[PDB]
Amino acid sequence: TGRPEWIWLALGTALMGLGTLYFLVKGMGVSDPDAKKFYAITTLVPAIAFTMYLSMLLGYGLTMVPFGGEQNPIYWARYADWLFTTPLLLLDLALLVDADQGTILALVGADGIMIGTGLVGALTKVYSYRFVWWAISTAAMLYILYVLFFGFTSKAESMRPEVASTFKVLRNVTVVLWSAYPVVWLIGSEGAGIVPLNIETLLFMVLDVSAKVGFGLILLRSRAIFGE
Amino acid sequence: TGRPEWIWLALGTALMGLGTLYFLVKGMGVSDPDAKKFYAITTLVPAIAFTMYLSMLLGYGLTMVPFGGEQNPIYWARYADWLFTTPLLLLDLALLVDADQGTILALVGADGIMIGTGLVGALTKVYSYRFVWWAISTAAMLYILYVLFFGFTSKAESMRPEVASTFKVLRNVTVVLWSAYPVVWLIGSEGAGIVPLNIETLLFMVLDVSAKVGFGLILLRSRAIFGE
Amino acid sequence: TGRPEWIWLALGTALMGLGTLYFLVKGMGVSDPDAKKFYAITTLVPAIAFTMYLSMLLGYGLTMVPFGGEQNPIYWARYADWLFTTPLLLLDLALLVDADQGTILALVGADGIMIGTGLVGALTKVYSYRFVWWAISTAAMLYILYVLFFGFTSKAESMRPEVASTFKVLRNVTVVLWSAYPVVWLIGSEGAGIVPLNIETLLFMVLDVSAKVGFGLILLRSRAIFGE
Ligand SMILES: *C\C=C(C)/C=C/C=C(C)/C=C/C1=C(C)CCCC1(C)C
Ligand SMILES: *C\C=C(C)/C=C/C=C(C)/C=C/C1=C(C)CCCC1(C)C
Ligand SMILES: *C\C=C(C)/C=C/C=C(C)/C=C/C1=C(C)CCCC1(C)C
Repeated sequence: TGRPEWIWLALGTALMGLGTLYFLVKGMGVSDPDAKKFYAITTLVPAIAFTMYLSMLLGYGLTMVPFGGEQNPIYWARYADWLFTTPLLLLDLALLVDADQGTILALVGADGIMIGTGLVGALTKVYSYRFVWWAISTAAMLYILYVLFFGFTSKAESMRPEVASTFKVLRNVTVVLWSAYPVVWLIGSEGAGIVPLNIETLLFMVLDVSAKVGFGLILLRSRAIFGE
Repeated sequence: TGRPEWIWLALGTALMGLGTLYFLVKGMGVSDPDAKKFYAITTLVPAIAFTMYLSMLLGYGLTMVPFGGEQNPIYWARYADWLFTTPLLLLDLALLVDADQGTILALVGADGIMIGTGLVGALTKVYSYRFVWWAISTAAMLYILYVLFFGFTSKAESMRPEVASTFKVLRNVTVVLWSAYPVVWLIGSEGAGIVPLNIETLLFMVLDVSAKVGFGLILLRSRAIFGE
Repeated sequence: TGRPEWIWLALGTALMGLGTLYFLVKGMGVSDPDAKKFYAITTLVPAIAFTMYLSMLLGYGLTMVPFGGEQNPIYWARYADWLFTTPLLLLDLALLVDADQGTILALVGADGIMIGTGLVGALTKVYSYRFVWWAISTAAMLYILYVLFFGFTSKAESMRPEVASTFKVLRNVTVVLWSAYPVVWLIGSEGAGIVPLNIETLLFMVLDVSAKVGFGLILLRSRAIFGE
């Protein structure tokens, strides 16, 4: 519970906060309208995660959920972070390839379902039911990945070269990191409990920084964000 | 409480889920940008309701509220469904007639107030106060219906013929179904308690499927969704 | 707690409600597309505050929070009001100067952080931690004010004259009123408790009406809202 994993929470808080400041400073030197959208979106991601990481570190974003026959510590603040940051990350990818509003809404909607059902599963009191919510959330995640490959990948190409390769790298990064979340949830304290909360927190922290800050570094360092 | 009405909840879950899949498959054959917006919006509606129906069926979206001198079972998950699905349905209507952003914001805002105040009323502990919230929510609903007739109906016409007639039918469907919700709430467990929760659940399920799936069928089967 | 301050809550409810109706009637005489956006945004602000003021008056938007060694009455409904009304007010300012989407997202995001962290601080059980959240929220507020002066003020000018002067006055009003909120929070029941809840409620009510209704009056009475 709220002790062993404090170091990963403090490290996560520090890393999000440092990334936010870096992106903020880096973005000061920005005039291009479109480059500005990418900077605004990308800087807000770590800023939000920073606040939620801090809430968990201080104990606010933690709650106890009874199931399986025990009082299980559940960090609900994560979902609070994910509800806003994941759609923003998807927005960066969509703006990059200039997706139509229809596909953007589909991605945002699928993302809301993924995080929402993930939260319902995290707070469910009937053990077996938790995995039903996990499956539904996972289906929503696969839909998103499908759109990113069969509804996006085919358009980045019909666009500028630099936009295509940058999108391809960010797309690959997203697919790899995002797919790991359901696995961590399944084996950790929220699911089967095969991995202790301490290790679970460490895993999400590494994933969260790589998806928030790592992702932002790649994106904000490319010329794909400027109007040619 | 959480037993007799299980069948309507299970039927509702199944019907939303089937509608979502149908719209998903049907939309695979879609290239037109605008047709895509209508499919994305319309498919997300049943998808959300599906998750909330399931949460109620499993018991997660149910809570007890003390008032009138009793512990009353209240399915709060409904509001959670309504908060997102009603504005999306209004968006379908607005896109159809190509409404201006000003009117869209007014509708979305009025809708948020309608659902929000409806939720406050559902969870209020002072019996008489529940109806004050019901009245305010009902006023917000009338505003929406007013805009749909005196701020929309007059524009669908100044547009394409097929757009006008389709909008007219969907407009009529909406007015009829939506107006029934406050009545059901008033006579059911949330309000006067003249109708038992069992029958109340049945009523909302029939209304919810007709407004979510029935509405989508009419819309997604018309040529009004394509750019001529 | 829920008694002495009832008059300020009732006065606040009445003033928001009257402002909403006034703006609604005033806006009936509106055809211009852009003028419509300003009316829709501006009328929704008092409408939302009206509902939240009423929830506090009736006792629904009030909760008890343990900290410092006492059971402290906290009106959480305020944040619920602020989460939606502050970004809408910022939207009025942004539309006025025709800000780019990038800056709009930055303002909305910073605003969400400001209100969200303010709420976490309001509900925090560890006294000293409450001020950590206050500081973070205050930093987010300063960012917003910075953008309004160094990212907005310089563009209203490169626009129409009437737009510039109206923006300047609304900008000034915002800076003055918004800066007062963190001070009231710090000295009131949410913070140091130097000022009683009764006086705290009075202060927020005066600020809330001036920022919601006062602000709307200035804006909706200017020619800057019309397309020349
Ligand atoms: C903050 C950044 C990212 C990329 C967060 C991503 C989170 C997910 C993709 C979470 C997915 C879940 C699934 C598919 C099912 C179990 C519950 C989760 C919400 C962890
Ligand atoms: C899911 C689809 C629809 C069309 C849901 C509609 C819901 C309403 C129009 C609810 C309205 C309410 C009112 C006017 C007052 C009592 C409380 C309600 C939230 C049920
Ligand atoms: C309803 C209208 C307005 C203008 C409300 C404004 C509210 C704020 C600017 C609140 C700011 C806060 C800060 C900076 C730190 C303490 C907590 C608050 C949420 C009160």
